[PDB]
Amino acid sequence: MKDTGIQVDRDLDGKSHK
Amino acid sequence: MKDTGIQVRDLDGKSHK
Amino acid sequence: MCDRKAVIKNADMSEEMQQDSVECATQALEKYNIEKDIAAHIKKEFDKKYNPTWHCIVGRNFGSYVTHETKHFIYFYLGQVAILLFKSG
Amino acid sequence: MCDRKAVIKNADMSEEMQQDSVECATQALEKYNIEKDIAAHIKKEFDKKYNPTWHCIVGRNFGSYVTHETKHFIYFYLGQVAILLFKSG
Repeated sequence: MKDTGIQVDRDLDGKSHK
Repeated sequence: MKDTGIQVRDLDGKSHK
Repeated sequence: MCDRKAVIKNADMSEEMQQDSVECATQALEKYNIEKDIAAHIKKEFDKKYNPTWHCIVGRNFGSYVTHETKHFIYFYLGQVAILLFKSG
Repeated sequence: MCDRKAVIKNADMSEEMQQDSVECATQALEKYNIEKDIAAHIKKEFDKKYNPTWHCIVGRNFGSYVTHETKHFIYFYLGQVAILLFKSG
């Protein structure tokens, strides 16, 4: 089995807010 | 067997907390 | 007009499954519009049809690590939110 | 170089396991200080010792759904970041 790896952290704050 | 459920707050950032 | 959007990043599964997940995820947003719920819908729907166990992740700032057999792994951003899905067995 | 508060919320695993994960997680921060890296090293260690397959996620803004065998689930906040760990087999 292949180990999935990721690290999301998009600064899509823009006008609104994450 | 049981399906885990979650939905994570700006603990730390620009505003700082 | 938009249909079957979402950008692929970690493709690794049958075209139908990946396209169904993307479309299925899109609907989830339309019906719930919540990263948490999105995983719930796609999770049970696939586990029921394709059989478990499909793991799902959705958000906009989170580190993840998991294991999975070959030909069962997919990841793609959509609706200003990253989505992940892949069965395990 | 081991002690750490960390709050538990979804306790669902042997005390020692959860304690080892919490303590092991602490070391991860000091050794790596990264949500992804921490989850990677800790996941492998537990799989090797307790046997696969452990799933780990860490961050502070993400919705998710996953399946797992009984007594194989744990969740707790620490280091200003939500920590998740749970094996399946």
